[PDB]
Amino acid sequence: DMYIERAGDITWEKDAEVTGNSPRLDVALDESGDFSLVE
Amino acid sequence: GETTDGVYRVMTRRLLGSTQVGVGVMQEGVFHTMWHVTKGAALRSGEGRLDPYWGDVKQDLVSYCGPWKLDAAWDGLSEVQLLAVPPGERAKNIQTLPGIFKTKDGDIGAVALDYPAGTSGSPILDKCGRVIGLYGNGVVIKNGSYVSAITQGKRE
Ligand SMILES: C[C@H](N)c1cn(-c2ccccc2)nn1
Ligand SMILES: C[C@H](N)c1cn(-c2ccccc2)nn1
Repeated sequence: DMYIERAGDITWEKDAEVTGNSPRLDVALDESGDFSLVE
Repeated sequence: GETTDGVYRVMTRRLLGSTQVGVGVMQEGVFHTMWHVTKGAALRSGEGRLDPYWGDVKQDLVSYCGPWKLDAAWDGLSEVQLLAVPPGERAKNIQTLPGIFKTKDGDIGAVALDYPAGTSGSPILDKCGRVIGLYGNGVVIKNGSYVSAITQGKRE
């Protein structure tokens, strides 16, 4: 029996922690909604 | 139940203790999450019940109480923020420049941020605070790290 609990407002935060790269990937999406890498 | 707009954890008491299986967005009286978080099951908000209204396994999305309301799109140029809601941890904004998933049917933004599976459903926002999609459906790349699509629905 799943239930929900509020965790916050949806807002943009100025000076938030900045991380992560920006990869460009070739991918395929199957009928089950799974992504896979194409090579 | 609580119907105020915002980000919410999706919990279950079926497993050991109370386990967070994902996250979602309440907007205009509709709750939005990824299909793999709930599997389309009904949800509780206090004493209230939220019933599924629309869903699609291939898009990996589901809406409750009404049709999908989120329609903002990544501009393809700017940094966005993941509003990560990890299990047992405070909501925290993470800013990043998305990469891209290139597919036979077009391209979509992707974020290269690695969080526990129970973070799935967390919203990705633009500079105006609009939700441009949900985090949690993606791929595992060469070094074992994770890259999520920016998954957005269609507003009918
Ligand atoms: C190995 C897996 N991709 C993972 C989980 N976590 C983590 C990050 C934030 C909060 C809690 C846990 N960091 N790596
Ligand atoms: C083009 C549109 N902005 C879009 C498509 N999708 C999508 C992602 C994964 C699976 C299915 C659909 N997310 N946004």
